[PDB]
Amino acid sequence: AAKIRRDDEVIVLTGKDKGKRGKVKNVLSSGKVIVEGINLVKKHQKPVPALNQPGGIVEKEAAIQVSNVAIFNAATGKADRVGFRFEDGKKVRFFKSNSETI
Amino acid sequence: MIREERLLKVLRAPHVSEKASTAMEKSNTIVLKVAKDATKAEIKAAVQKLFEVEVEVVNTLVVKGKVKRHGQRIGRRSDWKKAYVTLKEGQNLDFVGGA
Amino acid sequence: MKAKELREKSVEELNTELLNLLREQFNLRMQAASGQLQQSHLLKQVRRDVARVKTLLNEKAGA
Amino acid sequence: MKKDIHPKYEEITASCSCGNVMKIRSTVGHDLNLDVCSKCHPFFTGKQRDVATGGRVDRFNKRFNIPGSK
Amino acid sequence: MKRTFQPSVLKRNRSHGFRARMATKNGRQVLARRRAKGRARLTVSK
RNA sequence: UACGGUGCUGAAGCAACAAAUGCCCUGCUUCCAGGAAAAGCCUCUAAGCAUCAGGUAACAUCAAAUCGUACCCCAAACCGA
RNA sequence: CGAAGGUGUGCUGUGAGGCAUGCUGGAGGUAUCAGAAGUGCGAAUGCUGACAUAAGUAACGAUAAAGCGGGUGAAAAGCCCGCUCGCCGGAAGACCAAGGGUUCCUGUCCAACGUUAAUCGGGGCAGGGUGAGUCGACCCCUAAGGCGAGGCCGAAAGGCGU
RNA sequence: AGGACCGAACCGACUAAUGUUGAAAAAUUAGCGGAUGACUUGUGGCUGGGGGUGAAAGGCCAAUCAAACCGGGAGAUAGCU
RNA sequence: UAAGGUGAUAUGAACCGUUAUAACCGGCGAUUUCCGAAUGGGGAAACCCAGUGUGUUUCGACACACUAUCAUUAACUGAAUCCAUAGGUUAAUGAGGCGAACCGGGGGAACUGAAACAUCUAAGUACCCCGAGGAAAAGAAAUCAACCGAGAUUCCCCCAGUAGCGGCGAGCGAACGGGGAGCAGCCCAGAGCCUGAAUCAGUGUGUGUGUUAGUGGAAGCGUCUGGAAAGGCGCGCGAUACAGGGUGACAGCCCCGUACACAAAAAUGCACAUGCUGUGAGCUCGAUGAGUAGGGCGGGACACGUGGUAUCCUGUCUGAAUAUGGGGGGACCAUCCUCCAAGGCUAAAUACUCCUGACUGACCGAUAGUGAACCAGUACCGUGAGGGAAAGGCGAAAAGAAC
Ligand SMILES: [Mg+2]
Ligand SMILES: [Mg+2]
Ligand SMILES: [Mg+2]
Ligand SMILES: [Mg+2]
Ligand SMILES: [Mg+2]
Ligand SMILES: [Mg+2]
Ligand SMILES: [Mg+2]
Ligand SMILES: [Mg+2]
Ligand SMILES: [Mg+2]
Ligand SMILES: [Mg+2]
Ligand SMILES: [Mg+2]
Ligand SMILES: [Mg+2]
Ligand SMILES: [Mg+2]
Ligand SMILES: [Mg+2]
Ligand SMILES: [Mg+2]
Ligand SMILES: [Mg+2]
Ligand SMILES: [Mg+2]
Ligand SMILES: [Mg+2]
Ligand SMILES: [Mg+2]
Ligand SMILES: [Mg+2]
Ligand SMILES: [Mg+2]
Ligand SMILES: [Mg+2]
Ligand SMILES: [Mg+2]
Ligand SMILES: [Mg+2]
Ligand SMILES: [Mg+2]
Ligand SMILES: [Mg+2]
Ligand SMILES: [Mg+2]
Ligand SMILES: [Mg+2]
Repeated sequence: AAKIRRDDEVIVLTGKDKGKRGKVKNVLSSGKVIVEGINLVKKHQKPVPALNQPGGIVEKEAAIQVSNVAIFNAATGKADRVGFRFEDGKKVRFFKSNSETI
Repeated sequence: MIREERLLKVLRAPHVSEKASTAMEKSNTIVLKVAKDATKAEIKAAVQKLFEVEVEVVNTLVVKGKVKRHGQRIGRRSDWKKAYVTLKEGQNLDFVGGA
Repeated sequence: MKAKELREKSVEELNTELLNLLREQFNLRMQAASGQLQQSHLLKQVRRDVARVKTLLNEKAGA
Repeated sequence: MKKDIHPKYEEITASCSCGNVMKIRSTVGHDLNLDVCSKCHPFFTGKQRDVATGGRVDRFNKRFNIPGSK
Repeated sequence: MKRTFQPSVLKRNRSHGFRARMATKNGRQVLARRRAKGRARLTVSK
């Protein structure tokens, strides 16, 4: 149920955000889903062999997995996944309404 | 039929400890830890041949282990082996040691 | 060899990554991890490679 | 103990004092052993009596054949 | 005093230890009563 | 000197007497209850060998593999929770 | 705009109980009517868990008792150093087998374990540590006894044994 | 010489005290009997439950014995509590 | 099949991958140390030791392969004795061990009940032991019925808790006949005519399906509350799908799916259709199951406890007819009717569940439900067989608390 390749200007149907686009993603089957949609703050203790404290805490691999609408030249939504003939066949790689790739 | 001998990989890295190097002061006898089924005779050639050392006679041991990493229940053994080779003062190795 | 690249001649010669092609692994064999300089790629790609070539033998020879 | 021909042995039955008891019993048959084949040499065998006759009835030799295919 | 047990690891297996088990009729069963029937990780020694 | 110990150096180093349940002693004496076995070892030949191989001795050399070896052990490491 | 469960209050019924509601709680709960039941415990020297009581009581394991000065440390009667003192010495010493299976040595740490304190330990976590042609086991040999080709027996299992 | 005598080790348990939620599920303390013998002990082996072993007490057969322990028939049966 | 990956506690590191060849899933294959039937001898399982070969050999020697017992056959040998057996060697074949229930066979308790207890009961049960299969077993009348007839075995309903058996106590307990599930019948006991067509066993292949990965698959907004919307309100759309689960609360339209339609290099279950091999078929004339049938004695099985007891079986002693002969028709006799024993084979309905997939439950929800939701048959306890626990929850997400 992976819905991203190298970049997916997603939205945020729910999750403290309205529709903040993003990247990274990395959604999959056994792994996570991280995008600027969310981020937080609290650094972790660093005893000093070396100051293993670069410092600065914000998002790392913030939550929010699948269930996220991807980019569309217009508004939002537009669930992808349709399927086309030939054109690789390594994946349906199409789009709802009219479009395929961004 | 060719002898299934690990002509090369019979041993592995050297042990290394307090006895290490201080043992070298004795007769340039270094340790190195070989695999279980070693047989000194298989070690002799192992070190001299290919690794250019020209040693003579060994020792070899065994040794086990046993610990407990996580909280409760989790424990084991581990085994291992020892070796000491020798290396006559004559045939050296242009020793691969330093500080 | 690599993959299909492996199917060619019949000499066990290629099957010598152990001799003078393995001594390299021997050095970086000291635990306590000593040797962090840069691209310290001391992962076993060669031992996994010993098979394949260890295979094919029969492919041509017997089964 | 199995009688080579017309094979038989230790069947079990019970006793009867008519009054009280049904203690289990056990049978057996008959040991004994003779025979000597007039077609080669005296091969013998341990057989029951009612087992000897039978053979000696019209076998005696026409019966070793089954032991062939023991 | 002398508790009822004492040691000896060489006198035990000659009573229990699959050679002592498998050698006996019902004995081979003892391993099945555990291994097969049950699920004992390992049970047969001193 | 780290306080545990270390490197160097280093005298005399014999006689007399006294003992054992240890050794000569798998002995000697004696007794009745009359006191394992098999291999090594020595030797004798069989079949076989039949200028050979083997045998004995001297020395020269190679080989002697593999496991165990830490510590407790009349006890705080074993049998008694 | 707070379900269940938990804890108070008021009203209500003949009663087993019902309702409303304040507080806690963080998700579900079920008028009515009908239906199926693991349907209601104080007792069974009842099962399981938790907590009392006695009570800060007895006891701290041989009556071979220990004193002092330093050191370390948050703290020393107990640990390290030192001088005394006492105890064992056919042993309370030393070595090995049996059995145990890292308890050995070094560094560390003191929660739990040490019948107290613990900087100390056979405790925790790390490392290190047992080197053989002559010692032992393998290995030749056989004892008691075991197993046992074929074999003799025996409903089967199996017993005996060259 | 001796199932001889006094007596340690070793083997055993006649007496008293203590212990009796013990140091201890049979011991400690002071005495006590045997101590070249039907002695005593290490290692391993052989006898299996109605069976073994027994210088005999129904004693011993793993803190269990007028019929061991474990699993089963089993939710035995219980006019009793 | 793919945009992501090198299982988990397990991150870190070093890497592998990305508009046609990482990783993952499925098929086939390769490798598969050692112990274990264990199989070269041995053996306190994971180890000790050996014989015959082999290559390399830096030519020292070492690593690997085979050498268990037993049976069928064959080949070679070869005693007491002329031969001849016995016995030895070899080779190929197969067997051995392990298993959940169900199945057949050998052996076979007591508690308990009878308010005691010996007949009897529990019960052919528990247990032990042998053996085989996806099923076993059974099975084509020497059956039953009554003078009409039915028609192998098997299982279900009923006859009936009846007839009957029984210290006629306890208790045991049918069948005839009737309704159903499901249905096939054939071989040898032997010689010709024809002659490889029926039909069986196993292989070959070809279609069609089943399975062992998969592909696609619909349709949401705005606003209010809120930390979070699926929730309240308003306006829409899909529907052969509104099963279910997930998603910071309760979502048909966000995610996975869902109906529905499609899919296989290969590997195979199974159908058919026929090739090959083995098999035999159809018909004329023949035969037509003896230590057996019966019987004495002793036991057992029949619902049936020897009874007035038929029928079946056999340890022991006997012993017939061969077809107008023989068996049965519940002591026995006559008559009548019925059926041919002493050879064998056979699918289905029937039994079970170690295990695989799908799907369900007025089934439990953490001293409940499996002993075990969790690194449980673990820790522990015992010499041993054997016994055998406890133990789930932060949160929406670690934001697990820099300082
Ligand atoms: Mg030592
Ligand atoms: Mg005690
Ligand atoms: Mg009480
Ligand atoms: Mg006090
Ligand atoms: Mg008081
Ligand atoms: Mg007081
Ligand atoms: Mg006091
Ligand atoms: Mg004390
Ligand atoms: Mg330790
Ligand atoms: Mg110490
Ligand atoms: Mg320690
Ligand atoms: Mg050694
Ligand atoms: Mg024997
Ligand atoms: Mg005397
Ligand atoms: Mg005394
Ligand atoms: Mg005396
Ligand atoms: Mg003994
Ligand atoms: Mg006792
Ligand atoms: Mg019992
Ligand atoms: Mg019963
Ligand atoms: Mg009871
Ligand atoms: Mg073997
Ligand atoms: Mg063997
Ligand atoms: Mg009674
Ligand atoms: Mg899909
Ligand atoms: Mg008629
Ligand atoms: Mg439970
Ligand atoms: Mg709870």
